[PDB]
Amino acid sequence: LFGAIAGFIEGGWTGMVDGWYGYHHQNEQGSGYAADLKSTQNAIDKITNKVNSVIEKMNTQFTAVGKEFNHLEKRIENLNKKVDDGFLDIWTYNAELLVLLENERTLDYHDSNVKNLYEKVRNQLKNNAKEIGNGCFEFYHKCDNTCMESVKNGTYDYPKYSEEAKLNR
Amino acid sequence: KVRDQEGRMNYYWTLVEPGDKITFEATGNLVVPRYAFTMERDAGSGIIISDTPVH
Repeated sequence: LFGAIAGFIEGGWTGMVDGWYGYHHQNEQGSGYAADLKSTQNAIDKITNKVNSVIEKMNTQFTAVGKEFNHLEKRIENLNKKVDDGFLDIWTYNAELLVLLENERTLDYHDSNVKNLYEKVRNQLKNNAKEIGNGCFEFYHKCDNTCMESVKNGTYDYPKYSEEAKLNR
Repeated sequence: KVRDQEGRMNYYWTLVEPGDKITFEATGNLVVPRYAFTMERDAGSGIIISDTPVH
């Protein structure tokens, strides 16, 4: 558990439907939600592969479970009952435990993605912005739409607003 | 008495391979075949005891 979902970001966004993780920006030109295309796409692909691995790895053969035994073969019938119940027990335990573990893995995967996104933005901004606590950064300079889409792409330009941020600090 | 029958009738079955022959000898008490079933068998399956309709 990496302390993001329910951690330092205590809420989710319902107006954000284009992705799973992303940004909410407020500048002079406006405010809005935008998804992180790369992280969302990677997460979608990984979860799709996960579901397909859980489902399709199960191989089956043509089986005819169920046999008929007359009264003088109560031992073979009991053996068949034993075979059936053992398989049922094994498969029940395996299915329940696999789902229980895999749900954990998925939730921590999402938490990790949110935390990593936050870390990336933070290491891009350095001291040109400040961390207010709820997952937001207040810019010491003026970041317009171009600067914001630069942040949401990995192409921030710290030695372009370094002087303005130093003056406003 | 079962079905108002004091006597009984045992029923036997056999599978004859291609090229083989089946011989019946009898002084009495024999219910002879009238129809035989030429069959070629699959891998295997089951029997379902249900009242569900067939579609």
